[PDB]
Amino acid sequence: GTGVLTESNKKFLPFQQFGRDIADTTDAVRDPQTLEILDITPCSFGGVSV
Amino acid sequence: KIYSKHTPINLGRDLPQGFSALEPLVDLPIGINITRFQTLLALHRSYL
Ligand SMILES: *[C@@H]1O[C@H](CO)[C@@H](O)[C@H](O)[C@H]1NC(C)=O
Repeated sequence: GTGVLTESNKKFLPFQQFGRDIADTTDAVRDPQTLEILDITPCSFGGVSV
Repeated sequence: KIYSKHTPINLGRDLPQGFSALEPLVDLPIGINITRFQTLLALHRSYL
């Protein structure tokens, strides 16, 4: 995926890995190597009007 | 798949009201046919 990985304040349960929003799209990930939760936010984008 | 939960129930009806969701405890890669089950109890020797 392409996104920004940030610190999270979401209290994940030990079994829980992925995280999802109301759109059932990946919003957080738990890394196997280091057991920490990285919030995933899509990178900034927008329409350009001239 | 085994799911479990421990809930402190205030003295009353054994099956209480309300919700207490069971968290996933273990997923075991067994691959066997299971149609029947039985509960195991512990019994103490009397020594009398
Ligand atoms: C390697 O990964 C395991 C789980 O994937 C983790 O428990 C362990 O801490 C990792 N090793 C190090 C040095 O972080």
